Amino acid sequence: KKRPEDFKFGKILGEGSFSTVVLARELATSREYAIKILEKRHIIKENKVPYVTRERDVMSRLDHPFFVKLYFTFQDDEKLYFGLSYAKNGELLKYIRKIGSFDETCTRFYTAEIVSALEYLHGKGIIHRDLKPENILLNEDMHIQITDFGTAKVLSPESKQARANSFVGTAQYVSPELLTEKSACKSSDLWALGCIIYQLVAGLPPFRAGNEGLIFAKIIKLEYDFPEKFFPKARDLVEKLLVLDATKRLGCEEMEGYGPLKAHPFFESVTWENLHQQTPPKLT
Ligand SMILES: Nc1ncnc2c1ncn2[C@@H]1O[C@H](CO)[C@@H](O)[C@H]1O
Ligand SMILES: [Cl-]
Repeated sequence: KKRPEDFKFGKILGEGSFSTVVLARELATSREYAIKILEKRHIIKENKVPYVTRERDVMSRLDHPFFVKLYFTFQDDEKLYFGLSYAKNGELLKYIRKIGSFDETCTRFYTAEIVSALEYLHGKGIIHRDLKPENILLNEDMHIQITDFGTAKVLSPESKQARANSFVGTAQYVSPELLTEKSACKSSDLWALGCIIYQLVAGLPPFRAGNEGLIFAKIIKLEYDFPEKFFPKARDLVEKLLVLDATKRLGCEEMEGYGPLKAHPFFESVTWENLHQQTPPKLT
């Protein structure tokens, strides 16, 4: 069982409302980790214990190359520590902001990685519920590392559960069913995927406003438009994801899952096997 003194801490990598992520080196192994550190008094006082427990439980189930890995947890009297893989290149969002708009090859490659990751997650009966570029990190090789599982949901196989009732997410990416029916499903992540693909090409997500309520109003009306130049096959894909009826989104269980989604013409040139070993295209 590891202890804080087993590590040398370096720079702060980021701060959440209830956490601090610090780069660390484990002394006995020289391995680098991103350690997420939570102050127990704070999580207790602010009723965050279920989210911390959820993050550990969900991440403990994942072993796929496109996710941040949870290697260990420990605690001392004041803090809880999650030892995570270090995604050296940070948030996908950073690259969208700086470049403005990904070319078609880069859009296709990163979309394909996200699709592969969602296929794995949904095959385990897990809904992410907060998929967005800030939560898609990049490792040293520029492969994706999806993170932020405190708001994810393990659907129960015993009850063949399909819907989740907690109200979580981020306004720009939240699904219409969560807003109108008050539940999410695996397909809710496919709505977020559609928003992300749109954002990679257009530079901004499709439902956008300076107030969350204004965004909700547009989501539920499917009020969005495409910029005049938008890769046609990518537009077709987005139009097959941003569908109000969650049972009609390409990739969802009612549409027979990931096979038909991976068969979409936008992905004709993708080699799905060993995608995590392919050299990503350079982002320019
Ligand atoms: N495993 C990680 N590797 C690198 N940076 C991270 C990691 N986890 C979180 N962060 C950074 O810290 C912030 C707060 O969690 C994130 O938005 C991200 O920028
Ligand atoms: Cl930004």
